Amino acid sequence: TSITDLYNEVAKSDLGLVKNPLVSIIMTSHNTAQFIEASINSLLLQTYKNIEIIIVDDDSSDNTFEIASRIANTTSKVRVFRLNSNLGTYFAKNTGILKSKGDIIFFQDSDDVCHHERIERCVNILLANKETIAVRCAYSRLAPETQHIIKVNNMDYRLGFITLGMHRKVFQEIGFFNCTTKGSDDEFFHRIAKYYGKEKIKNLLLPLYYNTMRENSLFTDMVEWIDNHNIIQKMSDTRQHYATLFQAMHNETASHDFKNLFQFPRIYDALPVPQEMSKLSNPKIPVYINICSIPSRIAQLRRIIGILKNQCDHFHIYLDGYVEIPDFIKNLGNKATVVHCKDKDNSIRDNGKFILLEELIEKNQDGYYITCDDDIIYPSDYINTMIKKLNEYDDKAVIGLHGILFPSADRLVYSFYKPLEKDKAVNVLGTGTVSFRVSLFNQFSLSDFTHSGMADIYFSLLCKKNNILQICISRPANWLTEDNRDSNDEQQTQLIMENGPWGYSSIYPLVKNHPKFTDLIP
Ligand SMILES: O=c1ccn([C@@H]2O[C@H](COP(=O)(O)OP(=O)(O)O)[C@@H](O)[C@H]2O)c(=O)[nH]1
Ligand SMILES: O=c1ccn([C@@H]2O[C@H](COP(=O)(O)OP(=O)(O)O)[C@@H](O)[C@H]2O)c(=O)[nH]1
Ligand SMILES: [Mn+2]
Ligand SMILES: [Mn+2]
Ligand code: NA
Ligand code: NA
Ligand code: NA
Repeated sequence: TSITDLYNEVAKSDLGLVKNPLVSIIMTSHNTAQFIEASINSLLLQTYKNIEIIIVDDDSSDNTFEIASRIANTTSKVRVFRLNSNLGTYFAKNTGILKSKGDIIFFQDSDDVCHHERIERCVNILLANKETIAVRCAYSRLAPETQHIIKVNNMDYRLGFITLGMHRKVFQEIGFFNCTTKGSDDEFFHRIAKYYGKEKIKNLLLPLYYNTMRENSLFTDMVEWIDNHNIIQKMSDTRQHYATLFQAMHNETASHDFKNLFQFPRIYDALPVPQEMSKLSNPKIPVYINICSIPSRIAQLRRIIGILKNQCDHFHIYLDGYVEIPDFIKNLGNKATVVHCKDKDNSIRDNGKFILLEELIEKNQDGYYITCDDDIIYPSDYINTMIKKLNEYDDKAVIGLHGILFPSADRLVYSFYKPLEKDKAVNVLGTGTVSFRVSLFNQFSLSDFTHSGMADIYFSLLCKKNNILQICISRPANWLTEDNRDSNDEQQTQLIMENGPWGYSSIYPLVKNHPKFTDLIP
């Protein structure tokens, strides 16, 4: 049995052909450069014309993202994004959902292809009854050399989870995919069934999706080969433990609670799983995000709070000159400490990013201390990637994106929105992009930041006087981006020149004395 027999099966059936909302197909990729163009091509060939194709590359080390970026330049139907650390297909999926604009959401993996009528037929079945919330069709495993069918538990094709399509409102009503490495398509399907009722999912029993069979893929811990055209598929022990867990959770949790249990972005495991099942950063100390904001940027601050609010344990928000506290701030509740300054005479401006740091050190409380600015668009993977990078240096250094190397025309600037191919030590980090572990510092007085408006310089001096390196970390182009939206260096100079030495002369002693720091310099 071959892919041709599957196509013959579809051509004998009129299911879904008699009838246009925008459909978003979400694709994730991890080191699939050999396959991804054929995958995308099968989607561009859909008979259903009103599509967009959303690609999220999960930090591939091959040139997968180069290829996807090229294709996006050949057609406006394809939009591509890259995560700056490996977080797993469900994190990448959820990121793609946030980027998507369609009213109806389908999926396709970057190593597969599908039938040119998959979206048309599934959409028409989905929309046949207004009570239907989702649809799915059948898949087959295909040997990529011969395109012969690999039967799964004695069936040429069977209903799957990758073939699900559903109304966009599902994610706002029941939350997002659980951010594991595997098994969460099964959980999400059962979450839909639990919340909406299993009859509100329609099955289209046609072989319209073709799963490539390849070594070391996610599902191969389930596979027993019987012969060249037959496998048995059975949950592994860790997969079964996860299923037993989420099945109990579905029975123990009110269905209107799913939305809160499975928020996205996130940094902590929603369900307890072993390390093989999660790539989340799962910090073992709290995460503290600190931000200052002026009222001209209230629209930017809304977007920032919305993307960051579930990437931390607690906000410190210094509102400088806002008249009233925005609803999106008050809705944080006691998750935020809001300092509201009304008199510009009392304002400390950007020094407000470091109010909490003094409090934590005074209380001997540790944490990941994050400083942000209200004119930057932060990505969904931001905090997970930053903590992973701190951990890569055993939390011994400060990291950031916006970096400056001194010897003002001779300064080298590593703008946070431009690419950087490897980590590099620098002299000053922009404090809208900094992350570090609090307990690097055993004493700190914010009053030492005498003048406002120069927090990057003062923070750099705090690092230098404590023999702490500042690392400008690698990232793709536009991982972060600016949204300034239309919103006298005499003290800086005096402070810079009075606090020599700079350049590589302040860096090289630190770099030379620790084997994990050696590649940070030419
Ligand atoms: O860390 C990872 C591993 C996999 N994938 C993607 O997740 C999808 C499903 O993985 P796979 O093809 O291995 O699944 P299987 O064929 O085993 O069901 C594919 O687009 C993979 O490239 C990903 O984004 N991140
Ligand atoms: O009077 C001011 C000026 C700036 N800021 C905040 O300080 C940070 C840095 O401001 P800006 O983006 O203007 O600095 P730049 O990026 O130009 O160095 C931002 O979060 C601003 O909201 C503030 O609270 N008060
Ligand atoms: Mn696959
Ligand atoms: Mn700025
Ligand atoms: Na590779
Ligand atoms: Na199941
Ligand atoms: Na983890």
